[PDB]
Amino acid sequence: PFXCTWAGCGKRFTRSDELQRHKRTHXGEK
Ligand SMILES: [Zn+2]
Repeated sequence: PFXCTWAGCGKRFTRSDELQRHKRTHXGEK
């Protein structure tokens, strides 16, 4: 799976593109 390895985070998604959806809350430019 694809896991969000963000500081203070750690969520796992079966789609790199829900992963990149979630990564939304951390990211602005990306
Ligand atoms: Zn995250």
